[PDB]
Amino acid sequence: PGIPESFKVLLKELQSLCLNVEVLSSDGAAIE
Amino acid sequence: VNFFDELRIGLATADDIRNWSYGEVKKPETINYRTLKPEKDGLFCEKIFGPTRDWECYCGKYKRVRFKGIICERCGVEVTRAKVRRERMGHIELAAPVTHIWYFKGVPSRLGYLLDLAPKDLEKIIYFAAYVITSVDDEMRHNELSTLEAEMAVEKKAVEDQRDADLEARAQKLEADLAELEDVRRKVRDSGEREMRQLRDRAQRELDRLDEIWNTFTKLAPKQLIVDEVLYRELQDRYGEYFTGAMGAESIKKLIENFDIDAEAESLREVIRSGKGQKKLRALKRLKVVAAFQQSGNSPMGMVLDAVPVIPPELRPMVQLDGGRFATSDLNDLYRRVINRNNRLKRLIDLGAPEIIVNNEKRMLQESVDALFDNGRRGRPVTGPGNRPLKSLSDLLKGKQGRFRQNLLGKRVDYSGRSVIVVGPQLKLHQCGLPKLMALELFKPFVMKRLVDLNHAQNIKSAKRMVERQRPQVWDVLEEVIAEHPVLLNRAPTLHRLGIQAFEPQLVEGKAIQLHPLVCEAFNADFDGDQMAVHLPLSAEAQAEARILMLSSNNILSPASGKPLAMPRLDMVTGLYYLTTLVEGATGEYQAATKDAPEQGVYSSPAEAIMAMDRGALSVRAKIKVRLTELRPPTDLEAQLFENGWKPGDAWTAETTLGRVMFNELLPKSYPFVNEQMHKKVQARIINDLAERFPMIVVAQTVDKLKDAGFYWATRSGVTVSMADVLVPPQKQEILERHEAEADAIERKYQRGALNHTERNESLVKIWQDATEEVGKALEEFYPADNPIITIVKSGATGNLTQTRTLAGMKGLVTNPKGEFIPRPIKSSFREGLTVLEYFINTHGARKGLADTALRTADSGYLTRRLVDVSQDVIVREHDCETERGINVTLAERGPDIRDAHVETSAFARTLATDAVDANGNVIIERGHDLGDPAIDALLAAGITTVKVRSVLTCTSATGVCAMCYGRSMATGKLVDIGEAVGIVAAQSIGEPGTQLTGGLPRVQELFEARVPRNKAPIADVAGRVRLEESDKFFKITIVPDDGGEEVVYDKLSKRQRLRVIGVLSDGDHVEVGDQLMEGAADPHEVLRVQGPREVQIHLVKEVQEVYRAQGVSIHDKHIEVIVRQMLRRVTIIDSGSTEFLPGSLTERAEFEAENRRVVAAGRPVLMGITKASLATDSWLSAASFQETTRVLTDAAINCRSDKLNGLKENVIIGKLIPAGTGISRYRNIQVQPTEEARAAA
Ligand SMILES: [Mg+2]
Ligand SMILES: [Zn+2]
Ligand SMILES: [Zn+2]
Repeated sequence: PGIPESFKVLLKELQSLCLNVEVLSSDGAAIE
Repeated sequence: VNFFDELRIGLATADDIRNWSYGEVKKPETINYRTLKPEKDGLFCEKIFGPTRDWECYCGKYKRVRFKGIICERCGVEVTRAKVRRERMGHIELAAPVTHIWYFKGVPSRLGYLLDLAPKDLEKIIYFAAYVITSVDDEMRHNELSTLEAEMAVEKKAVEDQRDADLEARAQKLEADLAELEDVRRKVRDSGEREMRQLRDRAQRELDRLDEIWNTFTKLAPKQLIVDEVLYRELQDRYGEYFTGAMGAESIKKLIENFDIDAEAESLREVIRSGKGQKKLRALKRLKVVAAFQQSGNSPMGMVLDAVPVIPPELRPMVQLDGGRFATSDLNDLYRRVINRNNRLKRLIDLGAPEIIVNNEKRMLQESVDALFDNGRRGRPVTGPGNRPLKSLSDLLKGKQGRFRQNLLGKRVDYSGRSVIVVGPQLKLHQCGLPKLMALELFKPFVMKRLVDLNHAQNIKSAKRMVERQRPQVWDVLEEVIAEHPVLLNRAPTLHRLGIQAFEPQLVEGKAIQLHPLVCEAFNADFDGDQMAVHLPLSAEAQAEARILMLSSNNILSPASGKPLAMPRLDMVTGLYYLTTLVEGATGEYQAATKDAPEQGVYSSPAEAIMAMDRGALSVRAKIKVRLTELRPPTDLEAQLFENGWKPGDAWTAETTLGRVMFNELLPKSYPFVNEQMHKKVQARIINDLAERFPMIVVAQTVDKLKDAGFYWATRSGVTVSMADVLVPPQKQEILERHEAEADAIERKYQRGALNHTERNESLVKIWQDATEEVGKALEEFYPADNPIITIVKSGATGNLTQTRTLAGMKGLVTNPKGEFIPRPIKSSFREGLTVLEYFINTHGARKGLADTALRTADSGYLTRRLVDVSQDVIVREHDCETERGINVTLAERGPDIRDAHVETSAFARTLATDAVDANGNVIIERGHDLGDPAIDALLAAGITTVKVRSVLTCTSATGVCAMCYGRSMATGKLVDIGEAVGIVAAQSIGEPGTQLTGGLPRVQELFEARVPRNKAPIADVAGRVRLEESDKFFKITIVPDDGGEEVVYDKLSKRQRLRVIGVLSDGDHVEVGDQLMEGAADPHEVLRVQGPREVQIHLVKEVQEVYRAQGVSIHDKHIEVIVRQMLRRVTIIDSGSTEFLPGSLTERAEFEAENRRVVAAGRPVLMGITKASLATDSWLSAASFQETTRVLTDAAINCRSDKLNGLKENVIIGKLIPAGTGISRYRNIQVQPTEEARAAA
């Protein structure tokens, strides 16, 4: 199981609220 | 990939918002009213967002799936999946920059605390009611101040010249007018004097304006407001190159551009040191927001928007209903209002309009974006149809119907059914019955797979059709498919952990779920219409989790007291009670005849006895002497007979009942004999002994044999209710009427005038309660043992002596809806039937009870919710952190010269802190033993009156807890596992039996929410001797100290609080600092500050267990202690601070200790409410999900804090495997290779 639409919608909602939320591990940053 | 360790936030910069966006919307249009298609370069636009239909352009040239990653030259739409319409973010380029409402209208204002100005003044700057000064070139002004001062002196000399000129010009005219004139003249003189006075006043006002402009020009600096507007209008044209100012957001952008965070942050660290007092607090409130922007990678430039982002269309959808009418979302109207005013502003910029209309349009735009981001925050909300406020972007996130709350915590699920439950007593515990018509659909793909695997179906579609049609061939396969493929059964409300359980689905014909009778207590599910929800776990990992963790057989023991929850109740209990219970004067009885006959009631085998029973000769409940082989005898009879060899096929004689042998035949081979009537408590201790001694499968099976046998014998028990069977006590006439003679007499005392109505009203209650008691007793003296009513209650199956008393005899006194008892009781059995009045009085308490149990479930649910959301993070992270600290459990206080009643809750299933030293010092047991009864009785035998046990309370582990400190897990019955979410287990364990209370749940939620009690009973501040002076209906308690300080005195406490019983407290006694003074509830805060954390840690447990102990429930302390821990993991800071810490904040203990050392701070212990503790977290997602999403999102966004996802409630929200059970790296990344010795032959 990858990522729920219930996360993506919250991510995109917070991106639409102009809150720059970004995903990254210990070494290397991830992409949406 | 689905692997992101952490989650960082910040503030969206116009650059990043542009980088996000694929196209720019630049027309105020949604969808064409005629054709219902998206409009070009507007909202919902395919070119910028994504295609309406899957692989189809707007114009309709490219509609094939074959090609991808190409833009159509005509329209400009890219041909991909439609799902991108719920992904590809848009943007809007604002002609004038616009600030975010969150960093402005937030309390306190983040921009306001950054730039240091009043929010009422900051409002005026943003909403174009005042100019603000951005950058003053002080040097060039200072260098050329004197020339401008001289110009100002000439400009004063000019208005002075004008002033004297006009006065001179007037005076001569008035003198001339009066001279030509000479009531008629004096009036004209006065008018002239008034006019020249007005001309003087004008010159005075002008000079005042010039001097004011000079003063305000000499006093210039950045972040300075102008109210007049004409002053700035004058200061624009003259002295314009020396400074710069503006009005709106561009001004704040220009202020942020001309800003140095380091110097500002540094100065703030000095201004706090300089002026210690009230202003230090304000400077320190100002410090935190500024200090945050330094370490933050994102710049505070992004606080203002040049471009604003646009949410994916699908989350603000315009879908036509079955007819034509639109049920449009509000966001569309806000975005429309914004893009309209943006287009109009851009058109006003293109035109070259005056400043006023542009500033007004910028105010309108600002208000539109403000309303878009937060509606009904500033002044009035935006409304469309019928005066309802428009759902904003932030309104998606906030509220009970918020994204965080509603649309993330509870969802609908596929591969899942619901149905009505029926009993399935044929089924083994692990089995459950599934309705075949449900099952068929519920496993449709799984059965399709096997139907394509077999040569039943030629292709998938024919298998789908075959299973859809319900053809005869499917049924032979569906069992082959369902064979050991478990299902998760749920019964809402899902209170406790076992409220979900996995089962083997046996196919049944019908439309009902045949549940197991034992698991009904594990669901709290009656068969009174109560539905259950089946879920099919699909993954191998899920299938495993179901099979191992939560398969009903594997978890017999509740995660509460570690008592077997799946034990026999209701019928089974009376069944086994009848089965095993002994009866004198029975059939085939043991006689032991003299001279003539043999002993008769003696049988070679249980087989023989069964044959003697089935044939009319032997009664099951007869004290017969049977010779057994397969069964193990009682512990005393083990020694006296064999004491060397065992009994796999030996022989020994037992003086029992056939039923007790048929019972022991169910219990396991090596389990010894019972020879006793099987009361539900006896069953409880037996299945407990089986649970602690034997494997779990032995318990699962033996309790199932007890179920089957129990039910089989429940029938032939003869437990049936009849008007004959329900009797009345024959003295009920004598005992009741006598209790009239005492009552009526009081009336005869009242009519004369001695006793008052209220004392009479109580004495009546006493008398009729005594009357109720007399009947309550007398019933059992009369009622025979075999009586079904007596069977049902005295087995412990169900029902109480109260219910039997209110069924037969009388209900007694029943309560009013206030709580007060009605003085005239129900003087008649339900068997006799109540009089209309006696019934009508009974209705009150019953409806009150229904109204209370209606309230209880939701309150218990909320308590459960809070207790989960506080201890959501508390897992077993490591095995052992190794700490000597613990808690000292009572365990036999002075004697026998004794066992505590609450050892099982307090001591049992825990690891020992210290080596069990005694008077001699022959340490019988070392630290880290699971504390089985042997240990407890060995420590009682050893001669110690206290034992130190390791607690979560005193666990030195930073993250979660260590396995050893928690103790033996109740679910498993072994040492707790190194990933268990003991937090949620404890939470649910505490939360569930709130429904089984009546003081009660108020006291529980009051104690857990850590509030000031309803009865504020103080504690002793200092230890000393008590002396009490009785004032005018008041207690003056003074405690004379033993140490040598000031005596503790109290004055104004109510007379009906009552003193503690320690005989009773009076003058001439010595009281401890620890103990409570008066009856009621000790304030936790008071106990914490006086007796430290460890005492209040015990006090909470003691005061929150007593309610369960009173209401007949058993929770193990450790569960409470996981909450009482999560409470006391914070400190309130007094002064010093050191690293920008605030006075009267809530900071975590471990991270505070790391700062406290200060190698190159003053914090006190605090006890906070579980809601406050759940609010106080590092993970912004959880805090945002709990309450006040805006407040915490704003506070977090500025801080740019990186969420580690150490907590699991966030991992639920983001949807990654949770850090607990089977999702921790040491479990989820286990590499299992098959052994070379096994792989060799293969
Ligand atoms: Mg029910
Ligand atoms: Zn096209
Ligand atoms: Zn530990």
